[PDB]
Amino acid sequence: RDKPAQIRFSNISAAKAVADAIRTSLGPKGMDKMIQDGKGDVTITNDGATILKQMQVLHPAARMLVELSKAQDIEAGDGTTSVVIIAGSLLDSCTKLLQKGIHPTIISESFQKALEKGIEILTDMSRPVELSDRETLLNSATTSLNSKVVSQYSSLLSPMSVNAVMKVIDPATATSVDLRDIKIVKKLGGTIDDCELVEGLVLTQKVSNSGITRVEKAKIGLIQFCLSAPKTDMDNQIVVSDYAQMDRVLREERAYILNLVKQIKKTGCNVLLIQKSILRDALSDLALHFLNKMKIMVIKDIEREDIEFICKTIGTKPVAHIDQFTADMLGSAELAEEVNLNGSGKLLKITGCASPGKTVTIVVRGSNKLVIEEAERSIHDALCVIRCLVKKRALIAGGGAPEIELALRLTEYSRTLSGMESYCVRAFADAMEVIPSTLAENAGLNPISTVTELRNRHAQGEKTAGINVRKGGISNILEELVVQPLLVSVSALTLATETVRSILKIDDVVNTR
Amino acid sequence: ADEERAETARLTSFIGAIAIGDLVKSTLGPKGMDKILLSSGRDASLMVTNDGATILKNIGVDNPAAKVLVDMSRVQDDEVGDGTTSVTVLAAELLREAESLIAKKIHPQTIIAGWREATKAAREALLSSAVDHGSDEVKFRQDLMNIAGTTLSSKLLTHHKDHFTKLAVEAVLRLKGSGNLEAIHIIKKLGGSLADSYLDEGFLLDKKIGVNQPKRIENAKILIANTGMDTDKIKIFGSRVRVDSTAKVAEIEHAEKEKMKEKVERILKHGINCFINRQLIYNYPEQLFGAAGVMAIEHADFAGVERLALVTGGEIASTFDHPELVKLGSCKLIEEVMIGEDKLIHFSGVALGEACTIVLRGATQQILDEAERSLHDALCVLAQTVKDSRTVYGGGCSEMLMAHAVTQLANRTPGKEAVAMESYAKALRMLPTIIADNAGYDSADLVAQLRAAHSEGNTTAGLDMREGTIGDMAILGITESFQVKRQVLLSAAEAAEVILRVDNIIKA
Amino acid sequence: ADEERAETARLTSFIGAIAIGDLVKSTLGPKGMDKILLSSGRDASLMVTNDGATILKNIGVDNPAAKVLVDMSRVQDDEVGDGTTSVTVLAAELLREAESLIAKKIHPQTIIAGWREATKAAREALLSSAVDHGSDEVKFRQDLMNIAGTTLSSKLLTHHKDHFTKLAVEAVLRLKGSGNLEAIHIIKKLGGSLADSYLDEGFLLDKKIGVNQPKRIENAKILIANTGMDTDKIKIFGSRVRVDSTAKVAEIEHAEKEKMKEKVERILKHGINCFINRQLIYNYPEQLFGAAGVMAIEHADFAGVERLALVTGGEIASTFDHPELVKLGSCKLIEEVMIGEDKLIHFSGVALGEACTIVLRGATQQILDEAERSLHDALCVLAQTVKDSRTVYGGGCSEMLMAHAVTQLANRTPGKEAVAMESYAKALRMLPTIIADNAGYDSADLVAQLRAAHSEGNTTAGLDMREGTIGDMAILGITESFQVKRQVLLSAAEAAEVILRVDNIIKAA
Amino acid sequence: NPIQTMTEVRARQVKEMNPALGIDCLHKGTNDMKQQHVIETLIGKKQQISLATQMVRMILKIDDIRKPGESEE
Repeated sequence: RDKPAQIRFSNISAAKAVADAIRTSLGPKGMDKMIQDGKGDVTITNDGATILKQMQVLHPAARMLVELSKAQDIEAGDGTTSVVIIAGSLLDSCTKLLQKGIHPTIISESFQKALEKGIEILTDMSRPVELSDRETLLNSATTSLNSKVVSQYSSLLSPMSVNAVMKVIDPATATSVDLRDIKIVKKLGGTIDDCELVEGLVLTQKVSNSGITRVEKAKIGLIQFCLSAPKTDMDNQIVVSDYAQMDRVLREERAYILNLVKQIKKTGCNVLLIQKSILRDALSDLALHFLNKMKIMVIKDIEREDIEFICKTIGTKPVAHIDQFTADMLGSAELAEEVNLNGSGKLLKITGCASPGKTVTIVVRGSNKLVIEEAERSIHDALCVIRCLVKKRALIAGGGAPEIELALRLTEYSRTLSGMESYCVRAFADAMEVIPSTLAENAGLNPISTVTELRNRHAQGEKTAGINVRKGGISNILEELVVQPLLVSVSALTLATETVRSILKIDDVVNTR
Repeated sequence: ADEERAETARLTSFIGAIAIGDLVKSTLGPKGMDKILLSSGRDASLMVTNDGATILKNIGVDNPAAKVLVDMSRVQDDEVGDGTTSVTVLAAELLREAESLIAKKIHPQTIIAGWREATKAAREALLSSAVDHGSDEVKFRQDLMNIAGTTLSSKLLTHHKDHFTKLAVEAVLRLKGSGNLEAIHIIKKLGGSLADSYLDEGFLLDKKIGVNQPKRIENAKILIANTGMDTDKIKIFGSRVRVDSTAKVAEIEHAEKEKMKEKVERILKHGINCFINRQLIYNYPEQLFGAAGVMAIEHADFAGVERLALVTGGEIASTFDHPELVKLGSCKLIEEVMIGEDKLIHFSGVALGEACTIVLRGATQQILDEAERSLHDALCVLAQTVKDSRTVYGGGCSEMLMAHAVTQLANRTPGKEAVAMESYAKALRMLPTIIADNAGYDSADLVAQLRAAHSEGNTTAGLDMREGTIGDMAILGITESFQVKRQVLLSAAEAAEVILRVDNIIKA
Repeated sequence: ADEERAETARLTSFIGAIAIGDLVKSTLGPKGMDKILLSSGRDASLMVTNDGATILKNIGVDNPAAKVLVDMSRVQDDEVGDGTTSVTVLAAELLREAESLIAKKIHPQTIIAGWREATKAAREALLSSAVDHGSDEVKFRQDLMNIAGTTLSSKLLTHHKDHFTKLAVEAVLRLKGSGNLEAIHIIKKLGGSLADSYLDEGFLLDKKIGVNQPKRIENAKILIANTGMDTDKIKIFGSRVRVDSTAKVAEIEHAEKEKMKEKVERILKHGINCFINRQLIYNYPEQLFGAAGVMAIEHADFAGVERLALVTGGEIASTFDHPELVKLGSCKLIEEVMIGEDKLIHFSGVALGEACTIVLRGATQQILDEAERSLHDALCVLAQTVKDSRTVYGGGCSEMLMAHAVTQLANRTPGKEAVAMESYAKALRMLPTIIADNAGYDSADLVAQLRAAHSEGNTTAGLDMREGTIGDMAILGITESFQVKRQVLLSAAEAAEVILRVDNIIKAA
Repeated sequence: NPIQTMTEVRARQVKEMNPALGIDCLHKGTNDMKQQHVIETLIGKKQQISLATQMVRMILKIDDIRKPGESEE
């Protein structure tokens, strides 16, 4: 009836304006957002590559694009806007084609046929560059890191990104160097200068104070065992009413456990990652400091991150109560190192261990987590764009520029298909010229100088090249050092193709109660 | 209170049930279109739903029209399969057809008994097109390939259609009748390989075994018991309460450790290495179980035990005082394997056999769950398929022949139900129309000439809308056990004739 | 000028033209119910119609597509006679189809496409239900008597039809293979009874100059003339109207008398015993024809002096331009004789043998002109029935026959064509609903049974609106001639198909 | 379908060139502009183009769309 069209149109409408409000992208454009929310909360947001995820939008297709916003970010970690900027590039043709006498089905494979042929041509404009090459790692990181937070610490992060990948590199043009593999940990203190690539596994735990092991000879943590003591796991019929008998219970409780922690150090353990559960109290604060009397690094309520990576790398499992002693399921550890640089931060560094030929653990530091996250998300996306170049070995035009190259050439395949969807392709083959002119959107006065040129700038450059969108000046879009592996752009097209093709099948009115 | 009258009761009959009839039919038949369920009420999200019941159940039913067809067509899909669309859509089309006959107002007994006779005549006319492909058990295997292959269609899958194309065959073929799952146990996990599904020897389970209990249990004698504890084991002595006051709070937390140690005794009496209990423990008792010698495999699962019970000979029984009352499944090994960042445990000791375990993999369960339903709807038709192998070549080439042939039965046979058996014949071609524009073919020459054409004996050449073309439904395999096309029309036209018989809806 | 695109004009086409097909189908059948005639803009005086053509002629309609039907109505009503209310509804029957078909996405091109071929499929099935009755004169007698008064059924005054149709068949029985409706002199003349409506063998004049001209003559020569007398025609016998001098206006009268008197001579000198003038005859030449043995009848009937010229062998005088020179009407018998209450001048011995005067006698003229309205449409079918002597089984019989024929053809066609062609024969099935529902009896019973009856195929059992139930068409008199049907089957789908090509309507109104 | 029958000769123009066969004015099943015998002077088509492509440009004539307030009355 009318129910399918309107909301499907609204799916094309409400999501488009969101996707239309998107493109300010690539650097100094528009004005900052200090955002009174829909609830009134005031929030400052910049560099909308992250703001995509941060953006809170309702409506079925509009919230779909934030969920589609991670789609580029989830696997790749480079050019996160690439799918969201084209999220409305398909919605361009959507209206027309529904209005053209073309069926949502004929529009459905239209996205496919445009997706199919699109990622095809992108391979031609993908310049394959060595998967393990320090440069194609470093420069992929650099170019990203240039766009990512730190452009100076890039020179630190880019090789650390390289060194983190080249450690875990499984050299291929297929999936390698996963994100579960590389362990990116944060440490208060140090510097991004002192952000340290660490080949070995570094667990980030809360370590009690100091006077504990920075030194060698440690049996690794990740222990779930409580320490059985009177007034812990053991029966005490001493009754507590009077204060003295209420005093008699804690003293046998406190005096006994210090032998238990000796048995824990007897295991060779200088480190315990203690289960965030509690068997009763699990390890009490009596037990925990007694552990700290034995120089055993101990965190009650340990993060899930150092639980799995210690299983992934050191190969560690819980060990039993230390009266029962252990099965030695704790993996092999040798150096248990808490770095104190000006004492800031508690960082468990295991140098040498069981390792799965993988999991570089890179300690990301700085004066504050903000300084840390300057490196971390940067080194991550540097790892990512490297991972992307490990995923797909190539560098293409960055920042949405090649889609305009793909624009003209998909208009040729609009003729080669010669189908009903060839028109659909045609409508969208001209809908990929939108981004570069639209990226310029939001800043200022006397607008139009940017628009049809960025269209023509590749068009005038035949099927070869146009101005870079992130750099500028007439050149090859592809070879800039604004460069991303072919993955990022073929990802974006694949991602927006489906969710927007769902709109075509979005129909009537149906709502879960 | 209130009583709704003839028109409105028949109008309200046409408002909700035709609505829910419009929703799923985008998917139904061949696929030129699909249905999407917007979810704003339970969440902020989207649900891609080709599933009739999903669109039936996730939409609450206030309507004596919608309640029925959501109730009816579910049972239709619960029995015959792919029936949530069947009764709903087909009646909705007929509730559209009931309108005019009620609107131009023949007395309802005509509109009642015309389609009544016609639904049969529909089945009858299509009972002529019903033909057994069960000629050979490999041809019946292929009859199980096309019939199930048709049932898996329109229901969103990835490799699950290809996996459960043969596995629906495999299940009913070795069971020899009554497509169901006792012979393949579906244990669905989220795996790395996206579309891939594979056979599970024995069955696998999830846990991280630390402490003294070894990560590996070798030469597994499974002691199958529903007796288990959670934190503690309460029993004759296991019932004790020390607290009348604020004093025993610190003491009462002591004796809970013994109730952890007390149950570990009776299984050591049984002495069997592997003791499977369905209930969790803590770790400190895991430290107690590890030193026991009777291995506690934490939180066993029901289906995998029934898996072992058939091939191994083991049993899950009641009144468990002893191992003897429990037949013992013989398993090769029990191991903690690390699969992803989750650590897993697996049982073995069998190779396929009478039963099987099927373990699906993927990123989400929406791709996994619709597989076993699309399997189930096959199983429903595959329960029909061994009984009646008759494979009627569909897409509307089966359906519109009734529209053609019942028209013959409409013209001469009934006196005033001629218009009715005509009106019933209309819905028989009607989804062929709404699926024709979906794949972009002329509804008319299809639903008009071809129903005449494929009634000439062109029943072979038939309606596949992924395309807009006519194609043989023996070679294209759009067809099923003809019992799938009978009971649906019955409970469809009935559910249309139920509320067609309704001239009063009394609302208390 | 405002462009009407598809649905704008087309709905406007349906709403009027189908309702135009409605109040006329309200009149369809003798038990098509009486419609009080409520006139638009003038003549509040109300007849009450059992025939929708009245409404179409009485009530004007603003819908241009409906402005087409009244003409197509008059196409039937004039050319074909009966089939008038029917040609309007079957189009509406096909329009009710295109109601869907347009909104059902079917382009009116296609909607014509089937109806192009489908029109003959019914024609051919009605060619199959076309069987020659009247192959014998007694057949032809009763084959006339079949569809003669059958034309008069829905038409408001089917009662004097007893006397009327007997008259109507006799005159056409006299035609004997040669249809002549001018050799039938149609005189609607008040006086006497309505069963006193009469058929003369000869010619006749409702005009009587009086008895001051010779009333009866044998071997009479009739001068057929526009010749004027006081009118001063050519060839001066003495001064006509003019002023040539002071006293020349006075020389007019006495010499105009001589001119009138020698306009006796020229007229008389034909040797006539009767001078029949379609124009004035002055009293002196009049009475000087009465003194010449000549019957001079003043301003005698235009069509009469014309049919007297046709039937009696007369030539018009060329308005005295043949003072002596015009060929006379020759009828061996002059009878000034009272049919009804009025002395009418009867002419026998006329040239034509089929020459007859049907004298329709009003006891009231409201039935009289109605008798004359019921007269000729029969005579229309009759001359048709003469040329093709045959029938087709009406009352829905051949309708449902054609319906079951074209539909089962729409079942063997069914490409784009059946989309029209199934829409086509349903109308053939839907009109049987109309008369029976006019009869006030369930069609869904009868039609869908008439369906079965004609799904068995039938020439006989058909819906008898006389019985209000399905009944025999054996040629019972409710079996229609193939004459009208083919014309309606031709004419009806047209206006539908006509509006089907023009949905685009540019309106400067 | 205005898209599909245009797609028809679209594929055909991806095949045949300067076609004597093109879509149906005469509304046949086969589309042959020679054998539909739709026949139009290549002068006319040319002149039509010249005339049809004309008006759209002409509304651009000068920069003045300026009206006193009456551009139609």
